[PDB]
Amino acid sequence: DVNTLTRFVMEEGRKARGTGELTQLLNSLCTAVKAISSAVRKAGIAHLYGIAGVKKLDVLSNDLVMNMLKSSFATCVLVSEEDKHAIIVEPEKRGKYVVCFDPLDGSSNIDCLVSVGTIFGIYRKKSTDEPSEKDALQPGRNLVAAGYALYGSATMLVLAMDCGVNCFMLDPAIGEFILVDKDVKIKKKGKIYSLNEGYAKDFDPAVTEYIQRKKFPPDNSAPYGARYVGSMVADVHRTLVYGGIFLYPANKKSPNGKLRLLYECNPMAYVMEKAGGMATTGKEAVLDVIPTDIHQRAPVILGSPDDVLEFLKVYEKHS
Amino acid sequence: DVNTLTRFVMEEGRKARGTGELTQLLNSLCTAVKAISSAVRKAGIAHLYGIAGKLDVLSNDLVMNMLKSSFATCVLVSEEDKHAIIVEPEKRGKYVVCFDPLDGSSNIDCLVSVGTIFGIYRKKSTDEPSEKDALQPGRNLVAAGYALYGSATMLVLAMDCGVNCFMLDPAIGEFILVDKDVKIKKKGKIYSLNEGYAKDFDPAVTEYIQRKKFPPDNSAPYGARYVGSMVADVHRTLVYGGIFLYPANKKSPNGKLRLLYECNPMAYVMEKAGGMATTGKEAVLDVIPTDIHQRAPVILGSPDDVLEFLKVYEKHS
Amino acid sequence: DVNTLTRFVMEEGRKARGTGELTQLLNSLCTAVKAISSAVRKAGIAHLYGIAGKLDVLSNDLVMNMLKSSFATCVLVSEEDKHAIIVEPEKRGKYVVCFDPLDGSSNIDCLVSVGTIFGIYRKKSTDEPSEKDALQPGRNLVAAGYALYGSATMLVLAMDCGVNCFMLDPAIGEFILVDKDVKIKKKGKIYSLNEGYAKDFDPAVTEYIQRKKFPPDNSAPYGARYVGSMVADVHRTLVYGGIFLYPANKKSPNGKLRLLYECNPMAYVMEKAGGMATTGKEAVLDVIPTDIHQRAPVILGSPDDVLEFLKVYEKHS
Amino acid sequence: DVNTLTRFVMEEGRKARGTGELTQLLNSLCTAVKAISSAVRKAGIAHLYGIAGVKKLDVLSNDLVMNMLKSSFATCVLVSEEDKHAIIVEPEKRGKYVVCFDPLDGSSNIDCLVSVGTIFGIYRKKSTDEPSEKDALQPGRNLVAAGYALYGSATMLVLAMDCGVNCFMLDPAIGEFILVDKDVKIKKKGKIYSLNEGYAKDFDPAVTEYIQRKKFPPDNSAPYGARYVGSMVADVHRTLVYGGIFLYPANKKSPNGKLRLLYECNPMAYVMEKAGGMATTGKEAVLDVIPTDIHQRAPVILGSPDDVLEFLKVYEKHS
Ligand SMILES: O=C(Nc1ncc(Br)s1)NS(=O)(=O)c1csc2ccccc12
Ligand SMILES: O=C(Nc1ncc(Br)s1)NS(=O)(=O)c1csc2ccccc12
Ligand SMILES: O=C(Nc1ncc(Br)s1)NS(=O)(=O)c1csc2ccccc12
Ligand SMILES: O=C(Nc1ncc(Br)s1)NS(=O)(=O)c1csc2ccccc12
Repeated sequence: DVNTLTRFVMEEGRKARGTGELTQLLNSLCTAVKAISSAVRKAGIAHLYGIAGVKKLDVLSNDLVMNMLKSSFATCVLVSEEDKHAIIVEPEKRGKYVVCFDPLDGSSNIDCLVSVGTIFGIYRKKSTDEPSEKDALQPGRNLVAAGYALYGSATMLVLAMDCGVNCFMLDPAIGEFILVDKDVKIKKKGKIYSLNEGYAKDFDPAVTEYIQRKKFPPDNSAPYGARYVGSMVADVHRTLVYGGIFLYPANKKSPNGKLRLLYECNPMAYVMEKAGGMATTGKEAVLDVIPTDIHQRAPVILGSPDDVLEFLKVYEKHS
Repeated sequence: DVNTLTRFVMEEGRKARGTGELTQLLNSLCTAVKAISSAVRKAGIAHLYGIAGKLDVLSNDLVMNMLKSSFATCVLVSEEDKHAIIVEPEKRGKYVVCFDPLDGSSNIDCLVSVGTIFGIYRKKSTDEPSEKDALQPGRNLVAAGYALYGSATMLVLAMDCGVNCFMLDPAIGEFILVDKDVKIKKKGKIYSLNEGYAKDFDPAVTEYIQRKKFPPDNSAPYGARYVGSMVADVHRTLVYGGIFLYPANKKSPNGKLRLLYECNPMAYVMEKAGGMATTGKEAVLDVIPTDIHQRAPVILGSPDDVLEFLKVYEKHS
Repeated sequence: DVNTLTRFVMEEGRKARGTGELTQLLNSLCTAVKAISSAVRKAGIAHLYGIAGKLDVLSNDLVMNMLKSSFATCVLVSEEDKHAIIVEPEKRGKYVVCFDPLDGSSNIDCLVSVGTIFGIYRKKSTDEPSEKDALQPGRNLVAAGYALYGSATMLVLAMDCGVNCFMLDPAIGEFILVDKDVKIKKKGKIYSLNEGYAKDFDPAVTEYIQRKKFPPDNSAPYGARYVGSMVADVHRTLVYGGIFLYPANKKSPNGKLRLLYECNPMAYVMEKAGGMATTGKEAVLDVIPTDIHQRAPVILGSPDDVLEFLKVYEKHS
Repeated sequence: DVNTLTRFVMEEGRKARGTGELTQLLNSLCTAVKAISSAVRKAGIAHLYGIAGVKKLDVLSNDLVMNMLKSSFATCVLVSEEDKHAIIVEPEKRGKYVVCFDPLDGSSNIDCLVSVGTIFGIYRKKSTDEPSEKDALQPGRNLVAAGYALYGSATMLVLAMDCGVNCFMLDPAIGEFILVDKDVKIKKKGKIYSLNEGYAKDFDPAVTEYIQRKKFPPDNSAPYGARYVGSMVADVHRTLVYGGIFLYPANKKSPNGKLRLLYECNPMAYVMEKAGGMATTGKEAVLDVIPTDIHQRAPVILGSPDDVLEFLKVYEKHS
């Protein structure tokens, strides 16, 4: 039987007898994602180039997510890559969830039409205090749902919850996210490694040795292939689909890495763990880091568990 | 003034007082590309999954049928077809087209960018049309380019007048001219290759990549990007500058990419944009092919980067 | 604040603390309507005409399959099906839906506006569901409305909270709330019927129409409009006011339009918008049906217009 | 073999060894029609209603046709329902054709989502004078091409030339007009009449009798059906497809009718004649009226020849 994202979530919600607020949030998020997809694919660009005689994509994407979530009546605190401070939803619109998101990840290189994406993580507000930026400082372990929209060769929404990870393809003919992969699990071990090797001169010695083993295996196994889109959503999604390992690790110049914990590392860590994968900073699971700043950075190494465990073996060798 | 692909080509064609055949070919190709884009973005996927109760093959059929019915072609070479396709006599025209209808589709399971690559030749021999008509060096190309099905769909068209970039507006199904007479940066800051073959690299590639990571002149190291889909990687090289490499390795001793419908079209785009494209030993466009699916090593991109690689290549004889 | 169909319905349902079954129903039907709109606008027609080398039946399949799989329905009555469809046991919910999946499609050859009409009832007994559950008077309707596939696609939804109009935005596949809690004009200036059947008119219809063309009170004559597709004509009546008639005559004592999935949903929309809908003898919503495909006369629209017609009808006993 | 509008016109042009200017014009007009269709179907309406936190359609349609034709390098004089004076294309953009068009016919009732359309008629400039409004004052007999786009349940472009009338369906998934009905001809006699009978009180006596014969045939044969969308392009297209008669006739209050000769009546008259139908004012062929004002009105009666002849017989009975 055919299934859609909204029908799927409604069915899960009715099973669990939830109030519907999470369903309202996710449906609102999906409307935003469809509007982002339409703009990213450049519908209406003819009008910008004078066919009859405004916002940058990252600003528009942020406004779409912000406005659809504010008006969902399901959220109270919103953290965006785009905004220095947490956004507090006005009282008459307040609901129970905190949402951290990157509305258009990878858009810095969108001039070359690289895949881009939207990343989100949804938390339940934990106290009855007046909503504040502190409501977003939860460890990823507290996530209620997380995932990403990938605006690639097609548009796909990957949604992770306690019930697992499910993948929905946007059918642009009808504007519906169609369930096409149910309860997906990552391969126990992959054959692809993904990181920016151009910065090898700055690598931590453990990263240098680990990548060297992928290219020059000590036994007679085949060396790993390399892929690095440079857009986190594309690279993580390939890691999910094909297995393997993705790294944006710490080094001496960047002791906490470069990617943002709240709306890049944690949601992808959560997707990976719900798919049977792993996500580490090198020192601990990404989902166990307790944040102190909504824009703080974190190292991240994630993907197939055998690959992440092997990296942890090499990392500990240099510790 | 706004411009579209078809209007651009008609205006160029009328200035040169051509017969119109190339315009008919390219307009037919653009129709196929729009249908490929629609399928790649999964329009109608709900019907496959039961709402009412093969992509590379479809892409090949769209290009083949649209090019056959244009009356502008006589010989068609596709990555999907073991032998050259000979257009039936009543539909025969003067052009030969080599193409990859959906380049990179082996990894489309992960929604990697994909694309269509094409190169267009005038039939040069007066013999009955056959597979040998597609065996001309890339230097003979009349037009070449690619459609990139990325975050948006863009058609890059290279001709003697230069390189022009057209964005597909899906709201109206029109390719809009957005970048005119494009030129690649003289030198870039990104290198692109599958470093997983580092064990098999010849010493020239090994040294060149080492120079990118550990620059001898204390300059900033290059960043690395490798999508693994040639159209995406080459299009980034065009837009941002830098260098793309797919050298030979033990699995691919004559290289991996196909000369006729991957290396030559991209090499032609690069050269028309003021860039370079070499096998290491010679310009890609000077290779005289003997087999329609033969492979070639390729290094291409910004001229200062390709020249720097060639200096390293010369150091190793 | 922007609003969409699914979000609007979820919010009403949560206020009323409903179980969610009606929302699952309406969301599934919306998915079907978007697939119907896409096919009606001929998306993909190039493939039927050979680029790579039924509509009313497809529409029925879309509605049937989305409602069956909604887990919200148990009995489905369609203009397309001789008997009621009984939803298979594991998929059963409490609602009965009568619908016309592509009303007006007999004239779709000329691209006349077409539409989907629906009315939703609660199951009548806890017995095994059967066709008898569809034999309720329109007064029992829980929700009703229509999608109009016109110059744009619009879904009109009537419930106890009133009538709301949602425009399909094809760029994102979302129904946008654009007209809230609509009320029809008290009196219009347009009458709508097939005057080609004047020879068969009941004398009251003849007299009423004469008053529209030759007003006794020296007011302006009404304009005439008759698309011949019920959804288009009824939607114009809602938006602009006036009167729509498909009345009984001596040859068709019960009219031509179907009571369960044409007249009742439109009468319910009309009454929720402050208009009226009569057979001439009684309110459409008060007819108790005995056959799921039975016909009904219908006169509907602005209250002053319908009351004026009813006064003429009473004049002729 | 599949055929599209642009491919069809290129092939006719190459056969006849034309210069290509008419093809550039028609291709430019097609681009405008696709943009009008997208706006008429309300693509992007979510943005007007606040999804992220402007012109009327008839104004936008006029700007689209005007700008695409100006920039086609194929035109010198443009007459539009929207503009009091003819537009004279600036010298650097001038071509040889004069175009009269109604960019969005029927839009007065678009609030109720009635079918609307674009009507066009194309003339060759006849004089060697500097271009002026006078170049648009040619009788419809001089038309080089004419037709219309109907934005109905689907979008269709009907194109009439000397080779006949051809119908192209817009496939929105790919933005191409697909040839679906070749060399179309109207029925010799139909069963539907089309006019606003609400104004019967003001009818010319000939119109009153003809309509009386349709509803009460003297031979007791079956009456005609009635249809009147009130949007000229919708009513005329149904007349072409199903046969019958469409009337917007003269009366004493409107002795020249109300529809406009240059960009409504002539193009529809030209399509009808190329399809083997008829189009009369009552007194003369629509295509033979020599206009003196670019916005002058004409009565029009058109459709199946046997139906138009019967109207003309009744019209003459009433001298
Ligand atoms: O949505 C609902 N209930 C509904 N009742 C009627 C309709 Br219709 S949906 N609950 S929830 O929003 O909390 C929710 C959405 S997924 C999920 C998974 C586990 C637990 C709860 C949830
Ligand atoms: O298209 C035409 N002629 C036309 N006449 C009327 C119309 Br309308 S198009 N010629 S061509 O096909 O050879 C062509 C297409 S780009 C280009 C660039 C250089 C030389 C020739 C060409
Ligand atoms: O949908 C729900 N409740 C929901 N809970 C959570 C989510 Br999320 S939706 N109830 S209902 O289906 O009966 C319904 C839909 S409109 C309407 C109007 C009046 C009464 C009931 C209804
Ligand atoms: O377009 C062309 N010639 C072309 N050359 C190359 C290409 Br490619 S098209 N001629 S025309 O514009 O005058 C034209 C368009 S339909 C038609 C019908 C009859 C006579 C002329 C025409």
